[PDB]
Amino acid sequence: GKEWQENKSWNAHFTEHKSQGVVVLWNENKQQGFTNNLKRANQAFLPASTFKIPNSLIALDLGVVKDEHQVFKWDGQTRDIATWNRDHNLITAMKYSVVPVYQEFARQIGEARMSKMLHAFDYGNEDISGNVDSFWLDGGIRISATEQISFLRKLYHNKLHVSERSQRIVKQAMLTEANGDYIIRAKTGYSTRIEPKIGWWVGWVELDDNVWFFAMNMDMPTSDGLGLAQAITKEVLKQEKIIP
Amino acid sequence: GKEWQENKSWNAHFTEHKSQGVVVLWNENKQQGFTNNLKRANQAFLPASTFKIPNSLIALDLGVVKDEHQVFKWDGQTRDIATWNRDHNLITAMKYSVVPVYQEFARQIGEARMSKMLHAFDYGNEDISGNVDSFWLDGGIRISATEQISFLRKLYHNKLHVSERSQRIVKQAMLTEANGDYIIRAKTGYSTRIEPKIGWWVGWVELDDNVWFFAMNMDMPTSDGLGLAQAITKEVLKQEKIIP
Ligand SMILES: [Br-]
Ligand SMILES: [Br-]
Repeated sequence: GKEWQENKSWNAHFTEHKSQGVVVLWNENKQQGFTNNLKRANQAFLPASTFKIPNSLIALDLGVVKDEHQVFKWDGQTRDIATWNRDHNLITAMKYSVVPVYQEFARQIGEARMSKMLHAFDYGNEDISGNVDSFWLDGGIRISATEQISFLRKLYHNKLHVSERSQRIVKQAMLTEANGDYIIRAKTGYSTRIEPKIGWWVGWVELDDNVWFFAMNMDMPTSDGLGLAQAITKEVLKQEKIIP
Repeated sequence: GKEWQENKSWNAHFTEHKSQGVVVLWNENKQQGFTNNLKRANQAFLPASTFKIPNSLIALDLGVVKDEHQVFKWDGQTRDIATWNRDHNLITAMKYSVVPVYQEFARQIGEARMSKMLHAFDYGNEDISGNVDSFWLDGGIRISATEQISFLRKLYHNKLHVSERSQRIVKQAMLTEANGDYIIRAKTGYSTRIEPKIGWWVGWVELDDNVWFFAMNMDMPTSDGLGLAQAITKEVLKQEKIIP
């Protein structure tokens, strides 16, 4: 069959949740892509907290993060997300999307190494313009759903230009769901500082005999629907019989 | 601060399921152990498929298994477990407890290296007497629930005398269940070749801020009740408020 196939029926899952957006799927065995919107699949947005994936990789590879157990002490500044107001390691910082910990990583990485690593990763537009500690939230960096899939496929295969160890640790930190039928490794992101306000969910589904990569973004008028990126993606995964 | 405490109230979970056995828990932060039966906690049994944990480690460290993607082709001999009659990698061989794949690993490891590795691991009675490809089913090797916990704690901390990489890959292969509340890395086993017939479940529960190691075995006259090992462990984890 064709390399990319458009399936507009997935739009019903967006419409149900009063949104619009794109889901991109990649069948690794068959080397075939599926999307409800070919053009939005290639439209580039701020990555927001999906940037915690490359940020983690670079921080581990440079020794800014020694391992997934190293504690990053709360700076003692009360923020609006309760789970951020405590000590974190890489596992909990990824799980609760703890921006302050990743802002500290970014400052220690520095502009020069951050720029060189994103170039080596071929990551989105590779543009870190703005604050070294906020550019993925309100700076110049842009990435499309298809570019997220290209990056994730390299991570899955340990083909990024960082140690095998760095890639294994980040894939561990990405763990979201597992049962006897499937494993999901993924990262949410909510781009709310600059229009258009969007939610991301990017990662993959590990089956016994295949991997399905996914990258989705949706218009997100308010953070009321934080759970929606996952709920919409799962409706598409269920329709395509990837998960029960 | 007491090291080992007996909690016979867990026996209600065994009685409810018309069963007998032992659950051993270890609170990693507090360095405290809990069990419904101090004597049975320290009684040694054949490890059966719980042996796939050290077997995997040794196979990876010696290069018998290159990585978790390497395919082990079905030998084309029809066996009575449908999931065994197909190709496997380390992930699926662990998940479906595919004995024939691990018997082939054991043959390539050989007696001398298997013996040396189990001594280095301080694994159970370290006795491989019998056939190098079946000793964990009907040879000399024996391990207690408390000995399972001692071995698993070393694996968790990457303290076994094999590469960090080997230990990370086996911990990935052990992934059983994950959600927003906990991660379970574990391995089942069913010892049938010598009395008493027992089911095992050994591993750990990863929380945000703690790890609970567990090792349980139960009398298992038929494979009808294999699912009880997990159900009983979870009733104990719930009673102790480790998981919802
Ligand atoms: Br590694
Ligand atoms: Br994992």
